[PDB]
Amino acid sequence: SEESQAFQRQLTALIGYDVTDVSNVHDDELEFTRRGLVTPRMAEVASRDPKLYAMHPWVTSKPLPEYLWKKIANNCIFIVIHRSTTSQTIKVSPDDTPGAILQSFFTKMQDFVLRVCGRDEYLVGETPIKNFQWVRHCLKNGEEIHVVLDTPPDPALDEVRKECDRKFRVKIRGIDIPVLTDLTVFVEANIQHGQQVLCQRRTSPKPFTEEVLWNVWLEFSIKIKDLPKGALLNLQIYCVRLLYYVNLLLIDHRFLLRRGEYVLHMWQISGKSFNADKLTSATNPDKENSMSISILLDNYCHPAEMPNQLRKQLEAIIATDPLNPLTAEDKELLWHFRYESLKHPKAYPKLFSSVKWGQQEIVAKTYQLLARREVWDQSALDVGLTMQLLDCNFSDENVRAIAVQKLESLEDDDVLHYLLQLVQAVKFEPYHDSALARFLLKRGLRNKRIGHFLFWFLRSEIAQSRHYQQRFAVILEAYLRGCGTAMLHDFTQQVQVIEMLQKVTLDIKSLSAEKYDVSSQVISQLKQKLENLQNSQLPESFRVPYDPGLKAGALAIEKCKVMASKKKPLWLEFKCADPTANETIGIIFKHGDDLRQDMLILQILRIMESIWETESLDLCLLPYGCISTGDKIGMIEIVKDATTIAKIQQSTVGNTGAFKDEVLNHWLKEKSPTEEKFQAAVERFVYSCAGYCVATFVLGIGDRHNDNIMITETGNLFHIDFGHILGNERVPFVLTPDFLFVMGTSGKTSPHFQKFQDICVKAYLALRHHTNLLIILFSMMLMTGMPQLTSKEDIEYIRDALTVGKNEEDAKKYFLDQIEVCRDKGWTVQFNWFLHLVLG
Ligand SMILES: COc1ccc(Nc2cc(-c3cnc(N)nc3)nc(N3CCOCC3)n2)cc1OC
Repeated sequence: SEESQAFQRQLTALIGYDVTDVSNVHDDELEFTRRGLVTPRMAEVASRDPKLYAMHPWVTSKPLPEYLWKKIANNCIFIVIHRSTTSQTIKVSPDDTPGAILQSFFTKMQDFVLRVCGRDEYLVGETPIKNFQWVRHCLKNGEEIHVVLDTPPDPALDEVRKECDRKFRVKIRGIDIPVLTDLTVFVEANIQHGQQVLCQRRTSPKPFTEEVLWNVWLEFSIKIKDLPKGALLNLQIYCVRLLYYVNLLLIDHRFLLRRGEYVLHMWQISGKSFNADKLTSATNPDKENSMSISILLDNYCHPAEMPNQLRKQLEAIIATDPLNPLTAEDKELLWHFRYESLKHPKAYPKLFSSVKWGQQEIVAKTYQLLARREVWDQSALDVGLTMQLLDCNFSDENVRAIAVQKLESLEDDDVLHYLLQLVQAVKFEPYHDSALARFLLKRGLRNKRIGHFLFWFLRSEIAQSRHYQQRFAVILEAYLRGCGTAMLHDFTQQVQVIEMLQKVTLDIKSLSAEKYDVSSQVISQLKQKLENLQNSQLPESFRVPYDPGLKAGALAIEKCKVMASKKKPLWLEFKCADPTANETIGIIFKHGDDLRQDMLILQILRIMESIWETESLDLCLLPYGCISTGDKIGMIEIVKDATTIAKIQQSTVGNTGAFKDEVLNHWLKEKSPTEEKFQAAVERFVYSCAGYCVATFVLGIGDRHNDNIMITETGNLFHIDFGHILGNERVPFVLTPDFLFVMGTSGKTSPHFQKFQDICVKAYLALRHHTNLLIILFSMMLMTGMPQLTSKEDIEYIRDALTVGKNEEDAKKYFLDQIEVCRDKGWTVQFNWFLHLVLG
């Protein structure tokens, strides 16, 4: 269809990849998935309520924080309402439905609805107004709720376009590389299931040349019948170091044994190791420069009491952390007692790791074992436990499915919290179509906020990842067909803006080189280049990718500028597109840093906050919006009235930092109109400082330069630029005499310092109860998100930091000890960091 191809071509530009391209595939798996996702899509599009979907209400079922309910006081809430005239305030009960409030507003005066001024947000459906996330946000900021009486959006804008017992063996013919001194080479063939190697065979070393021919049958111990679904054939070339690797599913999406001739273009590695890239079933799209290996496959297949002491033995095995390796005896015990182990959900990840997947009999029993789901099905949802089963350790679709089952109950605000990690978890899936993928698809189509972030998280991987881009493109294309024409329009104009600006970002960086800072000609060029973009192409308005609630209008070209960083990032400001708002929308465009890392780190910060909320703790973290738009390129939210802690020192002392503890406090008063807001700043600081002290310490990002820490004029302090630190005289975290001086302590105790410690302890202990969740989120992040090869060692930093197994008291002191390490060297580390900046 003429108009059907233009619609597909439209999808291609939004996706950033062409899913109609079969050039890179040795089979139909991707295409089979594109069609497979057709059903679960149209099913969700038909399920969602048009009105609620159009207004995408953002709500939470979580209990109101214990500290905030105190703010409720009289049990009355002030809510302002304006249409063109009326400023009149109406007092409503916390449990009152927005609709019932209209009936109350119709009495003082329904086809009209309540919207939030300056943003696109709607209070709608039946939920208590206390359950609306945006409302809770105003309270925490000590802000009054301002709502505009408005007409509901037309749901018609959301309409979607009409739609053998023999042993296994493989013949290695040879390898070929287009181009390159007397070296040696051999191929390694592994049969892998969930990172576990079932059988291994290597060829005989042959002289390394542009072509090497073997034609040898590599025979394996494993029988064809014993091959578990999701099993990978891992082919690896060896120089004794690994050169290239490629993967082929021995059993396809159709449950068929893979058969016939295959020529696979492999991936090249980097020598100096857990990486999600090594798992990909995708062949290298570049056939020009990539090594290839030819193989042949021909196999014909059409298809009660537990002794007290041992109980104590596995219970301890169940109780150990996710990163605790299971010994041989560990697994045998778990398995023989599996029916007992099935009563403990927390033991599942370890139990299914005790399964021998290279045996059909065992796998079958494993299914008989899953046949009784009672304990698991009825158990309270545990994310850290659920996600544990979604990682690289499990290739079995049925095992992974039970995890996806639990996720079904997360609803909306929890999905957003874990959305990023879940999207990354797709890389662990053996097949393109999967329960997890279908889960993400459905949830994205059901909610616009979840769908918006789904879009960008997928585009991020599609752009900079040649390994998973094909699978993700297929998933994104699926979503784009069900999201409606309105969103398709929003994404379109968001993508245009992003492309125009990135071009400017890179063109600006190419000048001024690495150093020498900013030329007057570089300032001018940007000013001109922007007005040239504002002239024609740039959309009159666009939705802010990291905050879809925000609609950005025309640029402020006078407010824009190039930053002093050696990476010459852009500082951009847009006028608010919504007339019901003055304050501009700040955004930073940077190249040369990998913002996928920043992205992941920031998402964990938001997760730590949620944990602290249930514990009735508000640490005032400031997880600013960050979106990776491509390779070493992306956008960053600008927190208003915020400056670096380094600039505050230079504003007083001078070029190179020397002491001056008092400077910190001096700045806070200067930026405080009234001591009332100064004492409020000190309060905001002591909490925020505590938050980032505990959070950063756990993630191992605790030790940072003075220039990577910022503070708002209102006292809120927050870290930035998490990209390099994870790969690059340590200090547990940053705690400085200048920070202490604001608390009243000098290298000695103060009322605020005691407050500080009590906060840290309560915050640090509240995380340890979640220890497993943090461990798996952390390890996953390293595997999917860290280009630098993640090892068993790096992932184990968070085990020590969280003091696993240590007494809650023993841990309480352990953290109070880390604080003591800070005062021991006050400026020592920061002074070296300042010395490290020059060299070297
Ligand atoms: C007031 O002075 C400055 C204020 C900020 C910066 N630089 C950066 C640098 C970065 C940054 C963030 N992420 C990464 N990867 N690299 C850099 N982010 C910000 N902001 C984001 C949060 O809201 C505040 C702004 N600012 C530099 C300054 O002087 C050189």
